[PDB]
Amino acid sequence: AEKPKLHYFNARGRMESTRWLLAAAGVEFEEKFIKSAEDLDKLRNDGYLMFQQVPMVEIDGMKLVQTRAILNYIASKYNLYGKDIKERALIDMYIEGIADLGEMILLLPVCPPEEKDAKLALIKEKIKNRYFPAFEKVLKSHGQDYLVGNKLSRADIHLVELLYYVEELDSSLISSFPLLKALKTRISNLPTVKKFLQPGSPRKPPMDEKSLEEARKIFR
Amino acid sequence: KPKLHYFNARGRMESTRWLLAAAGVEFEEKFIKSAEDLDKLRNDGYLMFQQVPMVEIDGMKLVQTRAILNYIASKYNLYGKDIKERALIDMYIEGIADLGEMILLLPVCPPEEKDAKLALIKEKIKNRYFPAFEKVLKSHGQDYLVGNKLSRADIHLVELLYYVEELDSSLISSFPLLKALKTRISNLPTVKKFLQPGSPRKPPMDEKSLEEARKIFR
Ligand SMILES: N[C@@H](CCC(=O)N[C@@H](CS[C@H](CC=O)c1ccccc1)C(=O)NCC(=O)O)C(=O)O
Ligand SMILES: N[C@@H](CCC(=O)N[C@@H](CS[C@H](CC=O)c1ccccc1)C(=O)NCC(=O)O)C(=O)O
Repeated sequence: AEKPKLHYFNARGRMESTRWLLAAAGVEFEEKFIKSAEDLDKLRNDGYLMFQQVPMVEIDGMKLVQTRAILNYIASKYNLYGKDIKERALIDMYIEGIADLGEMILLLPVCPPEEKDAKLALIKEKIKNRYFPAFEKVLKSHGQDYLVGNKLSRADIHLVELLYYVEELDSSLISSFPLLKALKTRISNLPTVKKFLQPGSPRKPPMDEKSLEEARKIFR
Repeated sequence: KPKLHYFNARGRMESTRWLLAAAGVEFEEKFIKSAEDLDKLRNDGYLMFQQVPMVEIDGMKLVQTRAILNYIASKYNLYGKDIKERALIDMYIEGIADLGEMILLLPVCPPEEKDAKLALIKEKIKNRYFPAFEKVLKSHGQDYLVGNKLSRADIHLVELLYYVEELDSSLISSFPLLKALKTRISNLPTVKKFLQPGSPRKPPMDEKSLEEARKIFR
């Protein structure tokens, strides 16, 4: 059979959460890197992109576009999306808050430097007073190793990935949240995630301007 | 019965109203009128992220639009029949939500950006989103987007067609199969009742309602 093909460019961007999720499932995948605006145009003209956008993922006979369609399919296929509809609602509620915070962080580099540290200061405030207490409260509520159902789920994977990006932005932001610290350690120590965290994995670095201008030339 | 917590406007709650109505589910709305009433919900712990939309359903206090919709869609069997059908649906509705998001945020755009944003919305409507969804319908020829059966993808898409009509009734004119889907879904019994006067369906957001919103969300 065929292992899934990730079509993006060589950066975190909107593909990284899927890299984390497939790796944590222990699924091997290939990446076909888009290197120019002409590579993007070839995927368009070939009819591979429903909305002429990437992320695109070739899996199980489909060409899935949209971040949330790809992740939902992968999370369901590998039993990381809860056991029932109610657990799914909890998972979805949790991960969509994570998506909201992950979005602000993702779009820090290509905001006008006129507003960067105004935006960054509000990202930091929402972390300390809104998102980090919300999840710490969830972990305190049940005292189990995983956010939902006492079983590893996509919520745990998505949250811990964001914990890493929060650490990159301000390492002190986690310090008053002991249960988030512990989750971060336990999840990072799962053999699949620990491999993915070790060098030479498909995990991607933070975006420098070198790759920000590459993304500028590919997406115009 | 489900209890919808939002303010008296479309906002991020309308697509839930549409989806519940199409599934023939009666609901109550608890309208927020002040920032005071929003803080009542927050301090009472009802909002996980201190935000609405929030829906009381089946014992839970679900915030996040997509958590609400995904749960209602599965409960009332509008999420397809397997995860490959849910993946087609998800790919479709996320395109819809991308365009819907642009339209939802037009009135709150900075006034100097509004001419450009509206032009862009129309360009993507005409060249990206409507051709994408017409090609789906032309590809299998069926009356519904997925599985030859009604699903949330049809409901979300038709809802968005009404917002495109309000913005520019010419935009759908070159897309015959979208037109026919709009009328077919409009004439489904539960949807036809929702579209009629006096339903919970909300109007476009005028000036008064928009500054009601800013006061509530400080
Ligand atoms: N809802 C969808 C959205 C899909 C989407 O916006 N894809 C984009 C590339 S990501 C972006 C590009 C940089 O400027 C970036 C890359 C790095 C950092 C920040 C942003 C794209 O393909 N743009 C082409 C076009 O819109 O025509 C989904 O979640 O999948
Ligand atoms: N990801 C989440 C987001 C939830 C979300 O952003 N809720 C907001 C109200 S909607 C917005 C408010 C107007 O300024 C509006 C309403 C009408 C028109 C345009 C914008 C809220 O509660 N804001 C309080 C706060 O953030 O402190 C979800 O999709 O569910």
